[PDB]
Amino acid sequence: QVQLVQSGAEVKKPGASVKVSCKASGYTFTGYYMHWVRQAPGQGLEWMGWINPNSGGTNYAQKFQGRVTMTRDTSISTAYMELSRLRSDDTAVYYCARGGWISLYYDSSGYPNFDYWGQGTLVTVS
Amino acid sequence: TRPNNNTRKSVRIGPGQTFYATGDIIGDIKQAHCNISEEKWNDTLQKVGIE
Amino acid sequence: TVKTGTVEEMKNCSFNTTTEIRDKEKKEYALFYKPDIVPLSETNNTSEYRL
Amino acid sequence: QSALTQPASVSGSPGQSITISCTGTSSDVGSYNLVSWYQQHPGKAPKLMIYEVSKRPSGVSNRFSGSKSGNTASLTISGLQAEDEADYYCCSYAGSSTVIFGGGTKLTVL
Ligand SMILES: *[C@@H]1O[C@H](CO)[C@@H](O[C@@H]2O[C@H](CO)[C@@H](O[C@@H]3O[C@H](CO[C@@H]4O[C@H](CO[C@H]5O[C@H](CO)[C@@H](O)[C@H](O)[C@@H]5O)[C@@H](O)[C@H](O)[C@@H]4O)[C@@H](O)[C@H](O[C@H]4O[C@H](CO)[C@@H](O)[C@H](O)[C@@H]4O[C@H]4O[C@H](CO)[C@@H](O)[C@H](O)[C@@H]4O)[C@@H]3O)[C@H](O)[C@H]2NC(C)=O)[C@H](O)[C@H]1NC(C)=O
Ligand SMILES: *[C@@H]1O[C@H](CO)[C@@H](O[C@@H]2O[C@H](CO)[C@@H](O[C@@H]3O[C@H](CO)[C@@H](O[C@@H]4O[C@H](CO)[C@@H](O)[C@H](O)[C@H]4NC(C)=O)[C@H](O)[C@@H]3O)[C@H](O)[C@H]2NC(C)=O)[C@H](O)[C@H]1NC(C)=O
Ligand SMILES: *[C@@H]1O[C@H](CO)[C@@H](O[C@@H]2O[C@H](CO)[C@@H](O)[C@H](O)[C@H]2NC(C)=O)[C@H](O)[C@H]1NC(C)=O
Ligand SMILES: *[C@@H]1O[C@H](CO)[C@@H](O)[C@H](O)[C@H]1NC(C)=O
Repeated sequence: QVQLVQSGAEVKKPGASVKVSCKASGYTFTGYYMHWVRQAPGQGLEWMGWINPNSGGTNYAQKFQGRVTMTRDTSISTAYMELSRLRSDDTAVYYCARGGWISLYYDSSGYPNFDYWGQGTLVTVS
Repeated sequence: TRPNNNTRKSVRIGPGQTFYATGDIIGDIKQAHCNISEEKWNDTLQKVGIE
Repeated sequence: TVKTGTVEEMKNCSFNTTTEIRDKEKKEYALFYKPDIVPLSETNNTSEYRL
Repeated sequence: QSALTQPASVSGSPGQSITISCTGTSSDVGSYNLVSWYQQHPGKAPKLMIYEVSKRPSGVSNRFSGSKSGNTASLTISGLQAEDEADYYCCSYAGSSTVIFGGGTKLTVL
């Protein structure tokens, strides 16, 4: 079935960076969008933009302005996030979630349908 | 139909000669296509044959 | 190029125009569709185009 | 361009129908119909609960309904049980390829 396998938890120094990845399985990941969200233990859910698997174009949400980059590799169906310039405010739980179907004929990225999510990962800053 | 575009940049040249040009595009980019119903097309194009 | 990827059917073209005062030129940019721009050149100069 | 306004928590006797409301700016929910509800159990990834406020997703029992009007929308849950003890979030399309997620609200049971 549709699974999303994430990496393990990690803790880094202030100003450092951490790489987060999510692996697709059970479906053709090249036909669906992929979004990310962060949630601190007691706060809401902050949304980060999608990454297209085919052309590799990326969108980023506000309040990042480049402190987070997104890349992919289609040979193993895996996405990677590089989270740079860590601060204590970045202590949170991260998840990947699969988005909607990509149709090549209209913009569908704005359909917040997330039916399959990874197990998530913990990111802590000391 | 066609997809979204951001806006029309307003650029002024010399004595108030305003013109507009296609600026940036948000968000993603798509076609640029036309759709036609098949089953109507089929029998219409065939009826052309019978006449 | 665009904020989310790139586009193949348009080009982003840097300009060289006159300001509202006929004393100065200023930098500008607009996007155009590929079929409306011709590379006016004596050789393969991919950085010199004309409307 | 802030988050959607949500209650902190709700409560209800077993069997009682509960209504949860989310309020935003007309630019988000008055413009389009791209609204979804999510519920998340503590320590687990979230699950999708609603399509197009009044559309049911697959794999969902016939206990959840809802509607939208103007600049707000809401979810209605009939036959309240212990299983519905979960956190709830609203989220909607903002335009410009952006999505808003609400603050969220906690459900309690009696
Ligand atoms: C102009 O002409 C174009 C050219 O056709 C038209 O594009 C068509 O437009 C419609 C909508 O206007 C598009 O329908 C969308 O289709 C999506 C495709 O999903 C399926 O396609 C299936 C065929 O393939 C399958 O088989 C594969 C083989 O392995 C398999 O891998 C694959 O996974 C799939 O099983 C078909 O059998 C199936 O029934 C689907 O239709 C749909 O997914 C879209 O619908 C979803 O989204 C809706 C809005 O978001 C939602 O309301 C639906 O309920 C549905 O959500 C459900 O689907 C979710 C998908 O993630 C799923 O997760 C969830 O659980 C629900 O089950 C939508 O129907 C059509 O694709 C498109 N044709 C293309 C792209 O070629 C234009 O409409 C015309 N008009 C204009 C103005 O351009
Ligand atoms: C296709 O592209 C178009 C063009 O971008 C999309 O239109 C855009 O729609 C968005 C909705 O967010 C508008 O966003 C506004 O942002 C401003 C600032 O946050 C908000 O407040 C105020 O807006 C008024 C103008 O109405 C302005 O006078 C005020 O300065 C501004 N701020 C204050 C303090 O009042 C506003 O409420 C909206 O949130 C974009 O601005 C809008 N594009 C433009 C050029 O305005 C269209 O959405 C897109 N189509 C699709 C499918 O998304
Ligand atoms: C088209 O090309 C122009 C020329 O570089 C780009 O304009 C610059 O954009 C960068 C980043 O967006 C800014 O740092 C510069 O200040 C811009 N120049 C000017 C004169 O304002 C523009 O971004 C390109 N646009 C597209 C859609 O490709
Ligand atoms: C383009 O316009 C600018 C405005 O400074 C002018 O300086 C320049 O010479 C023109 N062409 C070039 C070489 O950029």
